[PDB]
Amino acid sequence: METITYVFIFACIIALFFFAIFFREPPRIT
Amino acid sequence: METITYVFIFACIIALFFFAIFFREPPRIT
Amino acid sequence: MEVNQLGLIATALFVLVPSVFLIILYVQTESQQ
Amino acid sequence: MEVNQLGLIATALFVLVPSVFLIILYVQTESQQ
Amino acid sequence: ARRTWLGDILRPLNSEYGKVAPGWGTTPLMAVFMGLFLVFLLIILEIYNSTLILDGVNVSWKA
Amino acid sequence: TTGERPFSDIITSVRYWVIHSITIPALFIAGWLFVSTGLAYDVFGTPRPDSYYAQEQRSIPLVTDRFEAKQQVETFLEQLK
Amino acid sequence: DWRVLVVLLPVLLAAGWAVRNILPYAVKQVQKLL
Amino acid sequence: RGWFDILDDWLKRDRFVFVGWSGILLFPCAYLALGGWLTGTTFVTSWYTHGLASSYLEGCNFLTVAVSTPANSMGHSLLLLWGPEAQGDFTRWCQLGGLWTFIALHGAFGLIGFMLRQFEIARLVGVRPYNAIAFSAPIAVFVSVFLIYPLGQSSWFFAPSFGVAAIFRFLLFFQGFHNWTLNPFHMMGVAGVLGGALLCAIHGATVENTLFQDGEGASTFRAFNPTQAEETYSMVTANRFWSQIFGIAFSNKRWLHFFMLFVPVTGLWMSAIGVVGLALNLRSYDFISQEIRAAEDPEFETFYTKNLLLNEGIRAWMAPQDQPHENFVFPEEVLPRGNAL
Amino acid sequence: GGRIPLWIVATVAGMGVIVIVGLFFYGAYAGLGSSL
Amino acid sequence: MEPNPNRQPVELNRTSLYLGLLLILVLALLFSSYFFN
Amino acid sequence: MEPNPNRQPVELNRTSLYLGLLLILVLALLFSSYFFN
Amino acid sequence: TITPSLKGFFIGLLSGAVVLGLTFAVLIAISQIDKVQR
Amino acid sequence: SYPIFTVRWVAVHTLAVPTIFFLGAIAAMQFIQR
Amino acid sequence: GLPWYRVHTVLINDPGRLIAAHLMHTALVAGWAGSMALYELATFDPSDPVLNPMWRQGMFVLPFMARLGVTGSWSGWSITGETGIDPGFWSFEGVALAHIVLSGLLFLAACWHWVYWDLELFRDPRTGEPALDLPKMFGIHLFLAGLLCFGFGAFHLTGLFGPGMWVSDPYGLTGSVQPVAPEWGPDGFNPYNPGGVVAHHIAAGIVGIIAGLFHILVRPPQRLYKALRMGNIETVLSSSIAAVFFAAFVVAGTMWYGSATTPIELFGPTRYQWDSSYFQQEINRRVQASLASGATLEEAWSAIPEKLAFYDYIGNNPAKGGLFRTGPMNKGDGIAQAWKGHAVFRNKEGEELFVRRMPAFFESFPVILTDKNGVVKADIPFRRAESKYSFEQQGVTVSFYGGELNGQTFTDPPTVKSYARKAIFGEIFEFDTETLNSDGIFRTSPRGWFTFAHAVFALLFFFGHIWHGARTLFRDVFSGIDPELSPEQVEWGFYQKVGDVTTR
Ligand code: CLA
Ligand code: CLA
Ligand code: CLA
Ligand code: CLA
Ligand SMILES: C=Cc1c(C)c2cc3nc(c4c5[nH]c(cc6nc(cc1[nH]2)C(C)=C6CC)c(C)c5C(=O)[C@@H]4C(=O)OC)[C@@H](CCC(=O)OC/C=C(\C)CCC[C@H](C)CCC[C@H](C)CCCC(C)C)[C@@H]3C
Ligand SMILES: CCCCCCCCCCCCCCCC(=O)OC[C@H](COP(=O)(O)OC[C@@H](O)CO)OC(=O)CCCCCCCCCCCCCCC
Ligand SMILES: CC1=C(/C=C/C(C)=C/C=C/C(C)=C/C=C/C=C(C)/C=C/C=C(C)/C=C/C2=C(C)CCCC2(C)C)C(C)(C)CCC1
Ligand SMILES: CC1=C(/C=C/C(C)=C/C=C/C(C)=C/C=C/C=C(C)/C=C/C=C(C)/C=C/C2=C(C)CCCC2(C)C)C(C)(C)CCC1
Ligand SMILES: [Fe+2]
Repeated sequence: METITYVFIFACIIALFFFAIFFREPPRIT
Repeated sequence: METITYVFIFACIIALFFFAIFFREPPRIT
Repeated sequence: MEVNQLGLIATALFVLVPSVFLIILYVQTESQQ
Repeated sequence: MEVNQLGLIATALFVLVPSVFLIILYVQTESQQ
Repeated sequence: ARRTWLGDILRPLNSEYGKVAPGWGTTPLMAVFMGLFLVFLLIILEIYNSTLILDGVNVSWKA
Repeated sequence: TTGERPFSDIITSVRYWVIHSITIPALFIAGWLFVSTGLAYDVFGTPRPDSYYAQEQRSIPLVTDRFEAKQQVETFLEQLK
Repeated sequence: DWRVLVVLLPVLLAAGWAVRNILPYAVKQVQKLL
Repeated sequence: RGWFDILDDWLKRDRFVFVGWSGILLFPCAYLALGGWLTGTTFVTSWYTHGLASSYLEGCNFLTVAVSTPANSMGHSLLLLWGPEAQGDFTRWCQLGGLWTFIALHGAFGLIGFMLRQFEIARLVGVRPYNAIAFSAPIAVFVSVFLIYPLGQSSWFFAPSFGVAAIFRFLLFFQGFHNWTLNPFHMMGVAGVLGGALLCAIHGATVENTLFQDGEGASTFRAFNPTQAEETYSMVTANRFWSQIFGIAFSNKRWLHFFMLFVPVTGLWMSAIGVVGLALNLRSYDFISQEIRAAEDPEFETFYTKNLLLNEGIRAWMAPQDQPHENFVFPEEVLPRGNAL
Repeated sequence: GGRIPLWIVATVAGMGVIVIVGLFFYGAYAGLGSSL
Repeated sequence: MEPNPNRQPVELNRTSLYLGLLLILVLALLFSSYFFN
Repeated sequence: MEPNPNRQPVELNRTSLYLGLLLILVLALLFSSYFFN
Repeated sequence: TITPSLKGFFIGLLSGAVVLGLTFAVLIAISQIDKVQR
Repeated sequence: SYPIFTVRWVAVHTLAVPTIFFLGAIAAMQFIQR
Repeated sequence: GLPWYRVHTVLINDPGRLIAAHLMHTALVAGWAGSMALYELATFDPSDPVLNPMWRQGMFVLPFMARLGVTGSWSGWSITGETGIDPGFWSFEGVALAHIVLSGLLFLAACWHWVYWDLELFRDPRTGEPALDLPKMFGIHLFLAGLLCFGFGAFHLTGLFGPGMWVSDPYGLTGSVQPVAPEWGPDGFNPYNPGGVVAHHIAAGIVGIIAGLFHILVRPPQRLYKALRMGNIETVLSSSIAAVFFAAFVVAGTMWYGSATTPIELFGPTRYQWDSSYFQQEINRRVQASLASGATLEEAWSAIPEKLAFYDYIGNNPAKGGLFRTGPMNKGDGIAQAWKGHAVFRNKEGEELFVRRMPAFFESFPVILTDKNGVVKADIPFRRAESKYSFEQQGVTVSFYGGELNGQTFTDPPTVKSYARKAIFGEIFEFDTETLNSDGIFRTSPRGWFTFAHAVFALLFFFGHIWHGARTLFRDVFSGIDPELSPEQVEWGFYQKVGDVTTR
């Protein structure tokens, strides 16, 4: 259960990288 | 852990009663 | 009593997961117009 | 290994509770305007 | 606003908002109680620390 | 800016070095005599190179009591005679 | 004993010389003060 | 306009060194804590409290001088000069370790004076007191390490001794006895300090390499006027550079500079919480599941079990000299040692 | 005033620093603290 | 990219929240005894 | 009942969401080993 | 009835008041002589 | 036209005077033998 | 909109809902006390207050109920060991229900003060805007506190109208709840004098009444009102938090060092009773007291109570736990069953050797035996190729006196080393490591967890004092600095006084 717990948390962090990079809030100049 | 789990769910259902009655969405006529 | 060890996390997630699904949809509805 | 029996649900709620707190705030924000 | 029965018996207690004494008022007198309170704490501190040892005051479990 | 005289105007003036050319050697010599005369050892109670142990003593004169520490110390110095 | 003095005259002599070289400019500083 | 308001004007006068009301507390406490360390590391010994030499007068250098803690028999005494231990004698006061508490406490109130100095000048100038807020983390570290930790143990003896190599002994003591490296609160403090050093280097390099050409000299330092209303570097170009290099990038100066405050301050606060638990020996020393199967499986070896063998070596080899009051006598045959060595 | 040039003072002051700190590295090899 | 015209907003009024919270809290109280077993 | 004069809406932009989820996740990745023990 | 530690407690108590007494007596004297002109 | 003794003058000599005293002491220590 | 860390600022100018929120936190706190009390009553084992007391089972709120006179249960048992008692209603189950019934009544009061926030009492009559006269509010609430402080010491502590408090002998053997008379002498300031705690709440209660009456009829000065922002309610939060963490460091220290308010039969022994061998001295002093009167060695050690021998032993040291070693102390070494006895080690010459005890600093400690003067004469070696003090070449035997193995002597090296390994902990006891699956790793007592929790909370609330303290003094520049400040208010040697335009 521990290994699945650790791998699951690590996978979510890598998944958060993809969303934070390619689906970020677009920088915008006024 | 079982006894605490049963009474916790029972308490939420009773707390749910208090909001569904005194904090319902008022029915209005038109 | 000798109950199942995963029964605690089974009940906890069984309550939590669909609960927050309805809560998210409600708070995002009242924040509309 | 002989780990703590509640370390699973302690970790599951350590992630789930503050995560859906932030999800609830973000979804209701995007639904405004 | 809305009134009640109790919040009127209560009213005189919550009305003198912002009212003040002129100048320094009782400030010099306030300073001397703080001086007495400081030396008081300094005594009980040094008794517990055993820096100040008084007669008849055995700071130990054997009391 | 704050009214005080600039340091560059002072440390380059003649009068500053008319005074300080003797003040800093005087206090440097003041520092020297504090050590060479041996007053430094007695003011602070620092052991001299011949004052750490006795001739056959080889255990540290560590203070083991609190309220009679001033006395245990003075007891350990009289062993050096 | 006697070493509690041997060390402070350089302090006293440096101070003693420091007074004589500036006081005509220091009496001007506090005369202007009052 | 009484005596109080007149004294207020003299303190808050714009001179070379601002005094202020905080100065009545800061300057003496700071000057006597500093001068107390310089007086100790130059003349005062550590022979009767630790069995050590710690001054230039005995032969120590800049790395080995220190103002060591009092003996373990002294407890948590204030060690006042007029107190019952020294009885007014200055020589005996220095020999019992009175300079340590003299520096620890005058230094503690000196840190209060410097933070009150930040509040006092921020108000008169008219800025927000965030610099005073940030200074709370260094105070939290000093209070937890130098005061709360020895109060939780037996005496001031086990507090950090004011010295370069003495601090190094403090570092090794926490590894052997507390396994302080494994503590998750020190790990968060490590991320704050190194993370803070990261942001300090990368923000300065980003500004210096996104500057605008506002002069004609090859040394671009003078193309900036404090009076100017325009930004000296391009926030747009720097944002696109880091978005393509690293994936994300800042886009708001106010959030950037606040993040530079939050990271190192939060790190130090976490480490302060870590050793507060170390005053009660509430360590993060072991993993129970690891130990139980390692006790019954002689072929189970991890990097974590190898470090505990090193701590068992540190404790057994430095204790009789680091704690002379215990009178530790360890024969040769009980010292844990590996092969050959 | 500027009677004594500054670069003269900085040179003599800097040469005073080297003389003192050079003595402190000299005392590390003789007397107390030299392991001999 | 031009935005998608097929997008619609989602709603869930207050009464539907109580009904949903009641359903899963009762389904949990019923099935929990079989989860522990 | 009259509305209350003292209420203001709450916001959480997308960047604070990623920052919050990040902090929550690695905080869990760090402490999980100690919860299992 | 008086213990030596209680004696010495009064010595540090009086010594702090003189230090605080001389510190303020001087600063007040200097604030009066070097006023700020308005 | 400038004053001689200021608060700055006090802060300078609170560090400068005790310092130079310590330099002569540590310099003399280099000629202490066992 | 409001950031997530500012959502509760909507109550600053809403006294009704501010009361409603404070009603909800108080409802939450009291609900925990009743819930934490019921959980403890369901996991408590009152069948042995000697070797399995409350502080060996991880009881947190149970000692706080027992400190002020709640000792019996409706089930018929008492924490002192007495059966056949009738505590009336105010038992453990009664006070827990009293905190549960109470917790519901605040929850209802919070709903009322939330819906009807627009009360005329919360408005300044001259201006018609929300206003709270915090100066007079302080004197009113202090006056009540002075009354409740004097009443708690004059009636509840003295036994004049109450149970009293928990007192005990210096060695924590005969604890009970007794009425205590106040101590007005200097010994009333001894932290180990129960009389001073009574005299404190009586004397400080009277001064609280005088001060409360003063702060009710006397208005603050004009300068201290302005300097401290006595109109801004957040200046109270700054000073209240400041006083709060001041009291947190006090209770954290008195808990760790020990005082008359933290008995050892309710939270365990302290760290410093093991460093000074405080219990071992009394044990040996009573052994020679028996031997001098002609009693045999077997009879002198058999007179030692098991409660006294259980204190002189390192497993009860609150400085032996781990940060993540969760659970009660019984989860560690086990559930104590019996005193095996006092071990006596002798070599082949026949002289008595003493095992060097483990200090609290060491996770592990070697086995070394010295003699009467401290000369090493036996140990368990690491490298044996050149060992000189092993148990075989020295013929180390072990004998017991009192307890279970009273009169038994063991001579084979394997078993003598077993008891020598346990002797570094103190007096040897038999443990039940199977009922709870004990891992054999030491854990700390409720005394350590309370000390750790409140010392950390005290340090955390220091940041709140300076944060909310800077919020009240720098309220004008909270959203930034004046947007038309000029390089003249800041320029040096310009204004004589920093930031005073009245002096150019
Ligand atoms: C990757 C390496 C690394 C890093 C980055 C850190 C980082 C840290 N460690 Mg750790 N450490 C490490 C590895 C590391 N550690 C290892 C391997 C060990 C061995 C187990 C330790 C053992 C260790 C211990 C034992 C302690 C730390 C502590 C700390 C913190 C120091 C806080 C600080 O600034 O105090 C510096 C002190 C202050 C900021 C106080 C303020 C001092 C004032 C402001 C100075 C004023 C000076 C004044 C001007 C006069 C000067 C004059 C003089 C120069 C002559 C920090 C979070 C400490 C900690 O957690 O603190 C809570 C601590 O006690 N470390
Ligand atoms: C900003 C000023 C300041 C402050 C806050 C401190 C603070 C401190 N000093 Mg330090 N000190 C200072 C300046 C200061 N120092 C200066 C300038 C010097 C050099 C002259 C010293 C020299 C010094 C020494 C040599 C020692 C200390 C020590 C101490 C500590 C304990 C002092 C104590 O018990 O209180 C004493 C002060 C009071 C109790 C103040 C009380 C006064 C109020 C107003 C009551 C009025 C008294 C009243 C008239 C009645 C008198 C009694 C009579 C009837 C008998 C404390 C950390 C000790 C220490 O840390 O050792 C470990 C120590 O041994 N100080
Ligand atoms: C003042 C607080 C307090 C204290 C001192 C205790 C003390 C105790 N309780 Mg209790 N408890 C409390 C509050 C408290 N309790 C509350 C509020 C609850 C309700 C949930 C409980 C519920 C409870 C139960 C159900 C049980 C106990 C038990 C115990 C015992 C063992 C505790 C233990 O294993 O610690 C373990 C402590 C830790 C592992 C520390 C965790 C530290 C966290 C993870 C740090 C978080 C870090 C943070 C996220 C990082 C921030 C980063 C930054 C960027 C923000 C002990 C007597 C047990 C017992 O003995 O039963 C009789 C038991 O069964 N307690
Ligand atoms: C009784 C004490 C007390 C009270 C009444 C307040 C009240 C307030 N604080 Mg303060 N604060 C306190 C103590 C207190 N504080 C302490 C001790 C600290 C130091 C840690 C701070 C540090 C602090 C900061 C840095 C800031 C405030 C701010 C605020 C305001 C908004 C708070 C908010 O919306 O949070 C909303 C909080 C949430 C939505 C979630 C927080 C959940 C946390 C992270 C973890 C869960 C905590 C747990 C459930 C509670 C257990 C507590 C128990 C252990 C004691 C409000 C006026 C803010 C302000 O000034 O705004 C204008 C602000 O920026 N506070
Ligand atoms: C070892 C690390 C370390 C040191 C030496 C240090 C030192 C300093 N930081 C200051 C500031 C700050 N530090 C800050 C953040 C941080 N500072 C950090 C780490 C450090 N900061 C870290 C990690 C952070 C991130 C949170 C901030 C935000 C500030 C400031 O605002 C301030 C500043 O302006 O810096 C630019 C200055 C405060 C001076 C003062 O109080 O005067 C008064 C002097 C006093 C009170 C005397 C101190 C006495 C000390 C406590 C004990 C005695 C020490 C002996 C004299 C010497 C010991 C020698 C050793 C070998 C043991 C000082 C130069
Ligand atoms: C140490 C930090 C150095 C940071 C350098 C960064 C500056 C870069 C920006 C340019 C500014 C100008 C060029 C700078 C270069 C420059 O200006 O430096 C040299 C500077 C100039 O001195 P003067 O004002 O005499 O210079 C002539 C003037 O006309 C200058 O225009 O000398 C001093 O200020 C020395 C101060 C000695 C102070 C003695 C100690 C004081 C006692 C302690 C008081 C404080 C205690 C505090 C308690 C909390
Ligand atoms: C304690 C005490 C006190 C005090 C005192 C004091 C205050 C002192 C001070 C002192 C001091 C004040 C001292 C000083 C000294 C100094 C020194 C000793 C210095 C040195 C330096 C050097 C050596 C340098 C070096 C360097 C560097 C750093 C860098 C670059 C290089 C060089 C080399 C230059 C009193 C009496 C009050 C009281 C009693 C007790
Ligand atoms: C309404 C009503 C009622 C009822 C009531 C009730 C039933 C109550 C309950 C109550 C309760 C049942 C409560 C509870 C509470 C709880 C709480 C409040 C808790 C909290 C906790 C916390 C906060 C914790 C945290 C933590 C963690 C988690 C981990 C570690 C750390 C800490 C400790 C921090 C009656 C019938 C009487 C009457 C009528 C009305
Ligand atoms: Fe910047």
